[PDB]
Amino acid sequence: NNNMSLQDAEWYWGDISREEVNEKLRDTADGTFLVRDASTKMHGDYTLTLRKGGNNKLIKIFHRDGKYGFSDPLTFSSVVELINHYRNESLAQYNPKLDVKLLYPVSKYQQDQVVKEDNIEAVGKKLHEYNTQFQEKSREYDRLYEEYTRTSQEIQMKRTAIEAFNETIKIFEEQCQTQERYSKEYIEKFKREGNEKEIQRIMHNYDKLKSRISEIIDSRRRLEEDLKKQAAEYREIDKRMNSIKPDLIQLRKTRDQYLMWLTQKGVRQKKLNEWL
Amino acid sequence: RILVECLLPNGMIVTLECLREATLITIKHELFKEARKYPLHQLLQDESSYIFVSVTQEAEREEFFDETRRLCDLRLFQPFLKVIEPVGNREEKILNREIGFAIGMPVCEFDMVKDPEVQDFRRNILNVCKEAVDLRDLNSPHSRAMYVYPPNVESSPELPKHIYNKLDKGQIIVVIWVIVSPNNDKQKYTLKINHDCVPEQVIAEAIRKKTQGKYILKVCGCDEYFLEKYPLSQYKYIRSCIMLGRMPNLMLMAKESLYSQLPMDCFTMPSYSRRITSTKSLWVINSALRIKILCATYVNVNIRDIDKIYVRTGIYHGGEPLCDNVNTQRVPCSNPRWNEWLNYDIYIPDLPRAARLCLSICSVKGRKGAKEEHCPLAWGNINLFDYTDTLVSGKMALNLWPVPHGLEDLLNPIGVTGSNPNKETPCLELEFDWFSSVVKFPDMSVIEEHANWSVLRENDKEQLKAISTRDPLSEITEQEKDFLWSHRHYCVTIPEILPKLLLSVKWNSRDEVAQMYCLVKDWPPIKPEQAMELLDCNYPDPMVRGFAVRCLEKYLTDDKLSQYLIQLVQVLKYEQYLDNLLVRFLLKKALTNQRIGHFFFWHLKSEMHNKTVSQRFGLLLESYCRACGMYLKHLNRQVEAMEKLINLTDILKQEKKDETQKVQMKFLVEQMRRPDFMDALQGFLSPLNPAHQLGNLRLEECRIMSSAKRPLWLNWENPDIMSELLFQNNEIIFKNGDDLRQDMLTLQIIRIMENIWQNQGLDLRMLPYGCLSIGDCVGLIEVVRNSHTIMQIQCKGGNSHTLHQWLKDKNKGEIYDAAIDLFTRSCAGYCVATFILGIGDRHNSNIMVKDDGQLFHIDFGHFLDHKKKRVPFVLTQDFLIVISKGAQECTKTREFERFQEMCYKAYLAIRQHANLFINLFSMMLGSGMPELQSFDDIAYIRKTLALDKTEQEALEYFMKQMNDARHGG
Ligand SMILES: Cc1cc([C@@H](C)Nc2ccc(Cl)nc2C(=O)O)c2nc(N3Cc4ccncc4C3)n(C)c(=O)c2c1
Repeated sequence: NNNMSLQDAEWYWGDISREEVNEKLRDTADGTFLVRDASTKMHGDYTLTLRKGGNNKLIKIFHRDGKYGFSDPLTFSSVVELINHYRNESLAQYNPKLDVKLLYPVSKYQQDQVVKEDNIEAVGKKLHEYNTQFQEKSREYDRLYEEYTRTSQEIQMKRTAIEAFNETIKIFEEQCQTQERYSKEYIEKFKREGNEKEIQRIMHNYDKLKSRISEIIDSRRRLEEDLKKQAAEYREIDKRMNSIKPDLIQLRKTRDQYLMWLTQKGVRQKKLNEWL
Repeated sequence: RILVECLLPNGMIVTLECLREATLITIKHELFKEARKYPLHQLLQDESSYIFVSVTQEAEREEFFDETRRLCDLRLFQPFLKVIEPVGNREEKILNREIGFAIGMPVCEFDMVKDPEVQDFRRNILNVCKEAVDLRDLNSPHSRAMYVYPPNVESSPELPKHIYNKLDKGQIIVVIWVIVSPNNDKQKYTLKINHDCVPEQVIAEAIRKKTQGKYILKVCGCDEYFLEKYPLSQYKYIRSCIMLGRMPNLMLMAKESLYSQLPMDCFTMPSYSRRITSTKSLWVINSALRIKILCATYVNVNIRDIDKIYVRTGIYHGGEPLCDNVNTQRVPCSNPRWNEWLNYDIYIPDLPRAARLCLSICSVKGRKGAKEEHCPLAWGNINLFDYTDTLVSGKMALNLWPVPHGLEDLLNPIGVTGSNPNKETPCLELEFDWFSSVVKFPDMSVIEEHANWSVLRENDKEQLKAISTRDPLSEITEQEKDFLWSHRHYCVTIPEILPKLLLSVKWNSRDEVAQMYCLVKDWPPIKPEQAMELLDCNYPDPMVRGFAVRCLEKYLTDDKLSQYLIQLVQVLKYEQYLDNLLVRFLLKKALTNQRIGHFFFWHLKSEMHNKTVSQRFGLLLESYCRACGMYLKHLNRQVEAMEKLINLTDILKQEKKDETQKVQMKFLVEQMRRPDFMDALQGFLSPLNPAHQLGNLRLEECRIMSSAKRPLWLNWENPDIMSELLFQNNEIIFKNGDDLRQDMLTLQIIRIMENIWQNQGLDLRMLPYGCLSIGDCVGLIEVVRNSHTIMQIQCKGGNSHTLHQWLKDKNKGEIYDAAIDLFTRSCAGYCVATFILGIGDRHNSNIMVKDDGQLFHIDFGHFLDHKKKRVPFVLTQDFLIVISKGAQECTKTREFERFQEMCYKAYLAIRQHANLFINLFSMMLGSGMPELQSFDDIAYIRKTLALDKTEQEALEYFMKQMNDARHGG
């Protein structure tokens, strides 16, 4: 009675693509498996897909003259028997380097039931609820990703300008230290003998330097305050994108599971592109 | 027209005023007269022995040794100057400012990097640069002309016999011009010659008819030359006048006039060239691998939306895990500290030479039932060995990268390695176990000892042949990996099976990797089309990648290297260390051939806005631009002209965004009339084809288009003295706002398809026009002369018979039949090509048709089905009326049955070359294009080419998809 039909097994999936099985074994415990039809689309081939060691192993099931199995001594009556022989004995009996059992079958009726109410009057409305809420999120997500890269490029322009002030201020201050020690103890004091040279030539010059030196330090400080404010709004736009991104994987999964259990299976309906 | 503060060398300040077009000599001369009206002006000296120094907009303290620059070319930060005395090498400070202008960043920023891998690269790459300058300088001045004007030939001297039949008895007729009189006496000389004679035998007859060589042959209108000995019909010029019915026009110059326009150039070593115990083997450790996660500096998560966070790690060998991944414990979002040793099921001596650690910070929301919802926040990758073969020890800090848009996996094993150079980002602290010594990876004499330690006819040679000829993305089961690995000594008989035998190795086992190394060391070389597969992200091992680079350097010609230069620049992002054999090969080629060097430059330059690759690519641009010779002045003029157009079109996008075509089109003629805009944008080489030299702009014809992003139609004169034979106007679209990387790849594939069809015996004529990407969503498009969209022809001609009546109106009588067979052999190419690539939304705004009947498609955009991740063809009844010569029963004529035989033959010949097209897409996965992100996105090509079916079940799949796109709308 454990040898039921292969078409009613929970771990058998028919013809699904290789890239659609990679979305079902992604980050699962070593021992998860399912069976599907071989990629050639000749019937009676039945590739097994096993999760082991972080990878997805891919094992072929051969079909000599009404027998099944892995190697050339085919000694099983059917696929459902072969799968059950290894849900209790490890696969090391086939390949010693493949020491694992078939533990956690990826069932078809565990997650397909995630959708409910197989009416067509119901799921059409539940598809309309999700297709509106889903694409309203993407209009709120990809807007933030637009404001995010623009705020990133304006942070980087400001930080380069701050380095331009730091190099500019660094040459004035070295220019006032040569004004005095290079010139204002050995030419000013030496020839101070009742001159009109002091108050205009040296003093009036050096006092318009310091007026110019500090005017540079007041534009640096005004820019440094708009960078602190600009780097704070850049972390608030990165918090909001981290709380919208999780909500928007859940909607796509709860929304796509409707399109492939009522509108394509319960009824062959060309209204799905008309529902939406 | 600006006040400039000047800091004299005696502590005195001045306010000088100058006009903005003044050189430095002018302002400097004017400064030491205005300075004698100031107190201590007797300390100063003569104007010479002094120079200026200032700050630039890139935050650079810049010394202006080049006194002829002017006040507006300087890009100052603030308007001030300062006088000092000149300390430094003068000829060397001038070259650093030219190099820093070409690549877009100061060269001084490279000196301030402390990574010793970066400083080893800079002085060790100067060894390649010196061996090439000695090579393009060996036999002069001939070898110096071959560098600047290299032969544009075909790979193969044999003509396809369907091309040979267009030449009567293997004869060609050529017109050899000669300018004789001082007042431009243009004489012509029409000859008839065998298609395989060399240009010294063509000249030999043009002299007898006019009654070492002293002459060269040039292509009239575009300064291409025939300098090296080849059969005449192998140059792409003569080869393309045989298969278009046109006449070749060649002009007979003299060697002394070409050798004298070659400015001499010399390479001198830079400043940084002169500048600058107990070890345990990897295979003596005895312990598992373990890593400690200390803490994260900060993460931007809300407290009321996310419950916990944790760190997810894994060990990887190029995309595949070497063991199962390991999490940390879940902590609250406000206290990210773990202080935790993680244990891996990998044993230390079993780590391969290209292992990496891949980690992300992830959050758990859950909160609803049991199916937890996991989402990555930031990712980062680390090499476990460094570039000197040393296992990493001790504490480490790592700034992480933002998740790519459109990704939801938890790790990112395909991203780049290293820290985010931005430092106000999430920083994670690590700790690597210390084994009381420096641990090195073994050397290949120790590895060959181990192979010879852990170490007959058969009839299943037919299973090895079937596996050998299979797709590079075809499934491989566990039984075939066991079969491949056990017959590994007979696989050297099928040398093209090496890509499949490498995916059967266990890389987390050092016994098997040691046997693989000894087996690659004796492997027979393979075709360069098959060795390019070994250079994508599935083959990280450095012994495998050097085998691949050695097959290119023996069997790849300059013709095919130009064909494949886009893909060879994307696989540089996959190499794990800066200094490697692929980068030495590509740099050697670009310094011996300027046609290759031109496009090598622009492909790296357009990706400098990308922070994951900018330092890698910047160091390599610095090295090319330092040894490219006198060609750096031409490149500098193309960068100035492109930056003028980017600044101009930015004004039209955010200041005139709402105005009308009258007020905008007058602003444009204002801006372009200015005499500085008029010197940047006039007299430079075209980036789309550096043989086409642009001349005087034609302002009356330049216009603002009405397309999506409002590009620029621009128009130049061809300044050649025999321009009238070739074209006379270079018309180019400048577009700013569209990504042009999907179009470069589409237009490159079509040029490969056409070459497969030409070599089969078909003549389906494609039109792969020029397209180049110059920066972040900015590019250039070649314009085709004498062409109209289908939509113009339908409006000007006003119905379904409009196109056929237009096409008879243009050519009458004897040439109505050639216009119908060229529309038909063109429509069959773009019908097959657009189906295989998944290109949709074809309408009469993006299909164009010439006067002679030829047809082509433009403005592709999205190539694979990127939207859905039917809309029957609406022009079907319009092209049927053309194909059947305007008959009444279109879909039943003998002419429509020949349309179908050509599509079937063209579909089945591309399906025989499916591996070439799978690899060219595989090499682009890290490029960054949104359509092409995973190996799941390349699966579209395996469906349209019906690779899992047979050859008769595939053709019925093509006929069944074409019939569904029949009359439709
Ligand atoms: C005169 C004519 C006919 C057809 C199709 C409807 N008819 C056939 C074509 C070949 C063969 Cl051998 N037989 C048939 C048949 O109907 O018997 C065309 N089809 C396209 N397509 C079709 C398609 C499908 C999927 N993605 C992109 C695309 C672009 N173009 C761009 C065409 O110019 C075109 C032109």
